[PDB]
Amino acid sequence: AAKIRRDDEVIVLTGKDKGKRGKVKNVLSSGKVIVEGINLVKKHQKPVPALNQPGGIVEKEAAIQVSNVAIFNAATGKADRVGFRFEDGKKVRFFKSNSETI
Amino acid sequence: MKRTFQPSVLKRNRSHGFRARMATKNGRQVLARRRAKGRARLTVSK
Amino acid sequence: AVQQNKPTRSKRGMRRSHDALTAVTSLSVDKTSGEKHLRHHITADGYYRGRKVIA
Amino acid sequence: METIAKHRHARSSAQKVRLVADLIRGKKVSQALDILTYTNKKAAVLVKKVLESAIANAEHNDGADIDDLKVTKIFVDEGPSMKRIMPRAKGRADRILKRTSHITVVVSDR
RNA sequence: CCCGGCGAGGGGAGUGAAAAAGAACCUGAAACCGUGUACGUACAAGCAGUGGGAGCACGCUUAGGCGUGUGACUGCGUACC
RNA sequence: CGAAGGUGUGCUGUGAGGCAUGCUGGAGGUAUCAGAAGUGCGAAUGCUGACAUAAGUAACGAUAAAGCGGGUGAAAAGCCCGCUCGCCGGAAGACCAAGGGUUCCUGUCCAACGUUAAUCGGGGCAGGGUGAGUCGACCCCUAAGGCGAGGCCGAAAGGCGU
Repeated sequence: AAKIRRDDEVIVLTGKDKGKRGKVKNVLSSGKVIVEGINLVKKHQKPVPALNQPGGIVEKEAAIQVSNVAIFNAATGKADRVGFRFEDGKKVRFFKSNSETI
Repeated sequence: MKRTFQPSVLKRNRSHGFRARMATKNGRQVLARRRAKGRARLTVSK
Repeated sequence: AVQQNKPTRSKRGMRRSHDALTAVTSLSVDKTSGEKHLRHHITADGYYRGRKVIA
Repeated sequence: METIAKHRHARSSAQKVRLVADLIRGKKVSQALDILTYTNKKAAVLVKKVLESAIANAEHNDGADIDDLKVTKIFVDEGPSMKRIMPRAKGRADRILKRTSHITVVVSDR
């Protein structure tokens, strides 16, 4: 299974945004994620008469490596690691610092 | 001045075609060699 | 007939020492319109020596 | 202040463009334009366009005045060549070179 | 945004640690071709250097020197395998 | 807090060489003592790629031939329209087989191709166009010749023939 999933809360470990927090928007197959408000870029966009769209300089998000973020533990206020286990008949994830189910 | 190549499709096919190659034991050896080398075109026939 | 030794860049330059172009000394001004033109030629608007010749 | 303009990959030989480039080195811009207008060579059109581009750049990007400008530098360099085949007698083939040049013009107010 | 043929090509603005990393895109040697500066060169005969040697330009100066570039005139001197 | 590689400068040994440092470059290098070799290039009318000279020199492919006005266009000797001149006419006119395979028609573009310019093209890009009981092929019949059930012959492979 996968340790990081869509609609999670994460904290950034490396790069120019080291320390910030956000929500995971979607997961790509190459091993990257798009987090909200993180890793912003300025694109010079050309206009197109079709679709009724003008040009301009736009700010958007860019993908970041999955192993550069971590799952945030609100109880402790810190970064954490993820483990797997079976509870009733089904698989679940759990925090390794305090052994609590997610 | 008349030159050496003077084309004719019927003669081309009767001289170097697939069925001509198959009709004799040495022609099959030609085909086997060409298959082993891996040619995209095996004979002169379309 | 062909050379026996390869000529040098110095010789290339010496031969080309007679190839420079010459610029026109001066132009002329028409007495009515004020344009510049080649002497003894008409202007680009159609004047010569003060008179309009071509429409 | 110095302003540059360039034409890269021009279809001509550097030896042929240098003959025209030599005419306007160190002149005022009005005098140089007058000289170029009455020279019956193909390289003259190309050189004139480059000079006009340089003047417009100096007007728009650096706020210069046209009446104070001089042609402070100018040069021509050799570019890549194209290779072609030309047949000759008795089944022999020769090689043809099609040469190109880069043209650079610098104007200044000093 | 600007010159140009609603071109090819370029100059600004902007991205980025870096644009002589701009798609003919890591580094970018040599043959070969140009622009600028200093000195020599239009009464002088040959493997083009080597030994001697004025004059000019320029940098230190411990004001005594010295270093670097060029080189009029003169002895000797017919490449390599 | 700058590795290999590139380019200068200063010192040093009898030589092949060594050491230090400025600028460029942007991630690798390797003491000492031992061990192994695809271990040192100027020549072989050597092998591959790049660039010179002669030189802006020869040449631009039948001596049937051109002139002027208007149009479009950034630009017209060569493109479009008009009037005149010239050349072939048992062909340098018209229709086919063999061979080729979209070169055919309309719109749009001028980098490369066109031995010059090109607004033009058998060039680039997109769209359209080939309608059969009687024309041909396929089909029925055989020539020269080819293949050939059984058959005759030949170490094998194979040869000739009803």
